Amino acid sequence: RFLKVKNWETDVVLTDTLHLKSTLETGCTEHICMGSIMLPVRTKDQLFPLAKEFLDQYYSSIKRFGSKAHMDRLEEVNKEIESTSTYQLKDTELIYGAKHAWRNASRCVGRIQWSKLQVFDARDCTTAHGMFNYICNHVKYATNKGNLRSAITIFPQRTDGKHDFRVWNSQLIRYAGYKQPDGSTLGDPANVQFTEICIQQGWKAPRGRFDVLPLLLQANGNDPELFQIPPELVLEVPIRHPKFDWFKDLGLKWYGLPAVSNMLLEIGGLEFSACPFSGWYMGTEIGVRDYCDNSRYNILEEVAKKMDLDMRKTSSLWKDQALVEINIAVLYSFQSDKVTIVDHHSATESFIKHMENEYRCRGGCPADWVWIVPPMSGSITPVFHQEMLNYRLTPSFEYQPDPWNTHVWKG
Amino acid sequence: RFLKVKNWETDVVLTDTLHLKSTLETGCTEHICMGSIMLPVRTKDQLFPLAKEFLDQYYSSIKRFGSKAHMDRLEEVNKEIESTSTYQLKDTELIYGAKHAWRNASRCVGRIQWSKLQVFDARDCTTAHGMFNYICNHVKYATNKGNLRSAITIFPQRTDGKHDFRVWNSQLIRYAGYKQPDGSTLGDPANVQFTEICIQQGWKAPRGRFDVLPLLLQANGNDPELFQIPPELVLEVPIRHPKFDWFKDLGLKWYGLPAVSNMLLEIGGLEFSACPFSGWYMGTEIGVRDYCDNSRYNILEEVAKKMDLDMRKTSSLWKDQALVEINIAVLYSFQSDKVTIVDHHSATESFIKHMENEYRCRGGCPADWVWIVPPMSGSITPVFHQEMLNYRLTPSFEYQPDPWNTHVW
Ligand code: HEM
Ligand code: HEM
Ligand SMILES: Cc1cc(N)nc2cc(-c3ccc(CN)cc3)ccc12
Ligand SMILES: Cc1cc(N)nc2cc(-c3ccc(CN)cc3)ccc12
Ligand SMILES: C[C@H](O)[C@H](O)[C@H]1CNc2nc(N)[nH]c(=O)c2N1
Ligand SMILES: C[C@H](O)[C@H](O)[C@H]1CNc2nc(N)[nH]c(=O)c2N1
Ligand SMILES: [Zn+2]
Repeated sequence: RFLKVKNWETDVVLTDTLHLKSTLETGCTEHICMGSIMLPVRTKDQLFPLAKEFLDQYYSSIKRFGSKAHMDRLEEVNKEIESTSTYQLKDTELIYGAKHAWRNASRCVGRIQWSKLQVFDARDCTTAHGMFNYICNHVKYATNKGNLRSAITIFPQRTDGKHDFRVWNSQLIRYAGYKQPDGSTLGDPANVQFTEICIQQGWKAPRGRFDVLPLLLQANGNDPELFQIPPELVLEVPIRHPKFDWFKDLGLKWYGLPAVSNMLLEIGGLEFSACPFSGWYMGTEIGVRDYCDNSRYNILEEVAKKMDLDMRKTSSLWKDQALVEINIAVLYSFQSDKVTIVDHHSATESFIKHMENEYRCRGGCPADWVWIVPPMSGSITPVFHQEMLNYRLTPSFEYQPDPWNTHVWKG
Repeated sequence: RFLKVKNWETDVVLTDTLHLKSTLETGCTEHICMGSIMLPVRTKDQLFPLAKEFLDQYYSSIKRFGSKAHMDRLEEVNKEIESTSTYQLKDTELIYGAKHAWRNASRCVGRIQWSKLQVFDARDCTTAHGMFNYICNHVKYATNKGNLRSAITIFPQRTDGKHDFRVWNSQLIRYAGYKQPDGSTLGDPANVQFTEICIQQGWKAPRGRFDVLPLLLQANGNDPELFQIPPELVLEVPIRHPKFDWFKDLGLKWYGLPAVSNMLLEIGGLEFSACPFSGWYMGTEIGVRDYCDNSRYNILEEVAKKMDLDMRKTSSLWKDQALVEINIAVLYSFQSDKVTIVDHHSATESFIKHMENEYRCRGGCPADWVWIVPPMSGSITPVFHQEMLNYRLTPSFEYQPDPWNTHVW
């Protein structure tokens, strides 16, 4: 079976055959679409078919399918599974797996860059202190004095689910959030629950609006431990506006390195529960969502006030006007400080080129429209008019439950 | 299988049971989601269960499920179908069916108004001249001197596919589009082929930027006919900006009445191929899409120029800045001229409330996130953070082929 997608701005029609290689499920059925739903101990029984499928893909990509090297590897992995109940990936396989997990990430608009991923092998790690060291080196490498470089650090795979490696932070660098007695929130409302866990684990909180959170790191199923990232490793950018001199007086800043640390990397049935990865920001992530979401810093009001906008009726679009200015400031600040950032126009344009390239050389590109279209100015970016097919390929990044909900405490 | 939807800005959770009523299909499977795809002659057999399903929901809605009246009507339609190979809706059923087709339109953000629909029964129409008359009356009623009122006009149902009633226009009111020898396009580019069909069918084009297109009306399957809508029925709004005086110099205006005329209304298995319906605009439909789409009026660059913005790099967000000002102007203009319009903030907020209402009194609300979220400022509107379930309920509005691709001329 063949499937078609149309760009309605350009009438370009592309043909998807890659969706045939899809195994996992979407959540949708013939009678319902769950396209906008945010989120819709493995045995040797089901593991070798997963391993075989991966190795078949791996050896196809290196043009050695059916070779002796391929057949021996399959033999080797098989024996290791019946004997040890799991198996170990070779370095080459790990690197391939991590890159393709990104390549397959249907919600990621930045995938033109997928083949340029620095992979750090941390599978020899054994303790939280070792985790801290590996993560510090990731941050230094990735940050590169403002010239950001994509990277991922991969900690040991799950075994019996009782000895998981986890990074308890949702991102390596994030600001604290504090609920005040009067109901107000200081800092980042998104991080209030995590901030509280940290504080309980012994963190002494500065209680400011932009405090970098400590790392809470769990090795081999043990209780997590607290570590402070050296401040010299945490690159930050003061937010100012190119025409509005009062904007700096809002006292806003943000960190340069987006590094998500709570997802799970699946490769050939193996599960890597600690695998922090990082790239660079698209401006709207900070300027639209981080700053202007009602449930975050929510600075629309103060910015609209200082612009002296008609905030009485919404049909004055004061909200819309402030939003643009805030996003102008974020991009201006990052560029002025020579910290890698990309605007949503550039990024979406790149994605369309990526996607077309992928349809031609790969037979498709799974893509989640709901997530790919930017949170402002949707239809003046070229992905808005682009039809997309969403399906799940492996290797993949998956969601996993927050560890504090599942962890068995040692004491 | 009793599904939940969460709002991530408020933690409000709603439970959907209405989806289990759904009949038709979405285009998705467990292995693929087609949620962003734009577009994914009935026998005696298929007709009677369809009629039964409809009459069942109708008599439940008036709390007379399992009544003599119910069973009698059921038997009456049953006999008429066996006999005539089709059937006719009672007036009350027709009004119910039309209101619920709107109610079920998962892509429509304006559905909080769904039960205040004025239904004009035009099933006695026989000619294009008659169609023109019914359509002029619709337009005048809907427009109401700027105080817009929702309305639908329903022409005779399909019979054998050879006697279809069709409005060939996509909307009752739309501006012409002409391609220049120079290369570009004057007027509305989306309407370039239709503007040509009209001329190709006999229209005399003034070749302006805002020429109201003629109606092309097809009755009983005959060749369609051109009719000019009386200009005093076409309410238009001159577009000016509340702070930029040079804005008027652009020479922009739009029409007040959005009236879509190329869809198909399905009730109880019956197919109404001509059923123009109208409401009032959400501001972004004109200012974001109509004015700023690249394959439309595409005036973004011209506007930014006049604002002296830095158009050298995309990261100046000059497009975004212009986009907002244009949309401020559209709203300002309509509001100034007392022509009904709604901004995307109030409309999306209205929709969340409608959702709340539907989950409470009905058990759910089919909704297509990809279309409900406005084309600008998405995440600062409350629908962005609202999970939605999309499924197809009947009665419904459906797409149908363009007539010129079908009509045996
Ligand atoms: C290099 C520049 C990159 C840019 C500009 C970028 C941009 C984005 C954006 C804007 C999102 C939506 C997230 C949100 O709105 O909160 C996203 C999602 C995502 N990104 Fe990328 N990204 C980049 C690199 C990477 C890398 C290096 C990886 C992994 C190695 C990655 C993996 C993902 C995944 C898995 C998602 C989906 C998250 C989910 O399913 O919820 N990205 N990206
Ligand atoms: C009264 C004010 C109304 C408002 C503000 C409104 C708003 C909207 C908007 C913004 C769209 C998206 C269309 C686009 O982006 O091109 C839409 C779609 C739609 N509207 Fe409404 N609408 C209104 C009334 C109505 C009425 C009266 C009907 C029918 C009786 C209707 C039926 C539909 C349908 C069927 C679609 C989508 C068709 C599809 O592709 O499935 N609307 N509406
Ligand atoms: C590597 C990378 C770069 C970037 N600019 N944004 C990301 C954003 C995410 C991301 C962030 C948040 C969420 C859920 N709110 C889902 C995915 C993950 C990775 C990213
Ligand atoms: C009645 C009404 C009012 C309004 N403001 N917009 C509409 C927009 C539509 C519409 C327009 C186009 C399409 C297909 N692109 C689907 C639906 C239909 C009816 C509308
Ligand atoms: C390809 C994509 O589905 C297409 O551009 C859709 C997306 N969302 C939309 N949403 C609305 N409201 N109206 C539209 O015309 C579209 N177009
Ligand atoms: C409910 C809805 O799916 C949710 O708000 C999504 C919508 N699209 C998104 N798109 C991106 N890029 N990031 C997000 O966090 C979200 N949130
Ligand atoms: Zn779907």
